[PDB]
Amino acid sequence: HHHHHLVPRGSNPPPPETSNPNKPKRQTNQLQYLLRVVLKTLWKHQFAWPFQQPVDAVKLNLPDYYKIIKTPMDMGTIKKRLENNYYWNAQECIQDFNTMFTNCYIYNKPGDDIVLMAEALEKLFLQKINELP
Ligand SMILES: CCN1C(=O)c2cccc3c(NS(=O)(=O)c4ccccc4)ccc1c23
Repeated sequence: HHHHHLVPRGSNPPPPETSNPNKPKRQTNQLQYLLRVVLKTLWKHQFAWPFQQPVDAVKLNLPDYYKIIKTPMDMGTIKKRLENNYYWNAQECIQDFNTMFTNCYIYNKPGDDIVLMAEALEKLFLQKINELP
């Protein structure tokens, strides 16, 4: 038989939502600090670029990524969410950050460049987090 299964093709899931009209939302002073200060200084770090958008498993040759990561999260998502006032409180935002890092530590091994980048960003996340309103 001449059906060799070269289609159908792989793909990336839909990225996380950055808007939801029926979700409860607020601006709080903690959440403004998260956008204005915390997110805007991890974002500038030179180890932040792999985290600035969702994992494109196809362009990046990580075809197991989404077999392994079932709750993906990334700083580009977190940034749009904040820009859209998507969170009800700071806990929800922070919990998105923990997820992004946790995912990184789950998919990869200690010593990997990407783990070094995440740890650097985490260490720093935590510092900026301590000085919250
Ligand atoms: C941060 C999310 N992420 C990974 O967990 C991961 C593992 C392996 C490669 C890459 C990756 N590929 S990359 O070419 O941009 C890159 C590879 C190694 C080190 C730094 C980036 C981007 C984002 C992630 C990974």
